[PDB]
Amino acid sequence: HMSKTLQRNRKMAMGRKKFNMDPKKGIQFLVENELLQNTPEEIARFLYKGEGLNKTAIGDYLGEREELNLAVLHAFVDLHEFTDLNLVQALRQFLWSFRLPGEAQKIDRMMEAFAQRYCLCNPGVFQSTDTCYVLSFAVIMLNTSLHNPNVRDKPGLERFVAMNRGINEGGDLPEELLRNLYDSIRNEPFKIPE
Ligand SMILES: Cc1cc(O)cc(C)c1NS(=O)(=O)c1ccccc1
Repeated sequence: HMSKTLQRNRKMAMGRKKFNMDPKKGIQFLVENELLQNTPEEIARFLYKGEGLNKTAIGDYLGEREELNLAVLHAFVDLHEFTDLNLVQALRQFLWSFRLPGEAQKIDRMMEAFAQRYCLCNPGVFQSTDTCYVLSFAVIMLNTSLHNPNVRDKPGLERFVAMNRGINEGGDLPEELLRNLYDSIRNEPFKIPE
């Protein structure tokens, strides 16, 4: 239906613009105009694809405490494919995905969901999802330490290895795994989406 399709393609683009201004209103427009199905899985797919979507607005929507938004956050994490990625590669991708909001409880929630998904995708690498979470923040801290020129006590490989001793349910992670994470960060800082 040529006319109906052209009108809907234009409304889709209007809904994207409205989302960037106010994510609740944007989603409402798309839903009420039958351009997006009001399900956690469809809204998450929309946000994951992110065509013409402001990443700060994506993150604001994903970090809300409401029922639907929590379910969207879960579904959005489910769309990330972390299989055979090292923790740093997985992180880069997730963090580029949307702009993490500044609130601590939002961060916690989002990184827990990340950690769960990384472990699911890579069974047996970490003994627990707590190991994964802790090492994720180890990696984030390393990114600041190494790459913020104001930090002058920069951890070398040996010290970073030592900082993580006993993390894996009492065991130490393979030295080669920690070195590879270290090298990845040292080589390429995380990119923030602004
Ligand atoms: C704040 C932020 C948000 C992003 O979407 C991506 C990045 C790399 C950052 N900065 S970040 O240093 O990796 C980071 C700091 C604190 C918590 C989580 C991540």
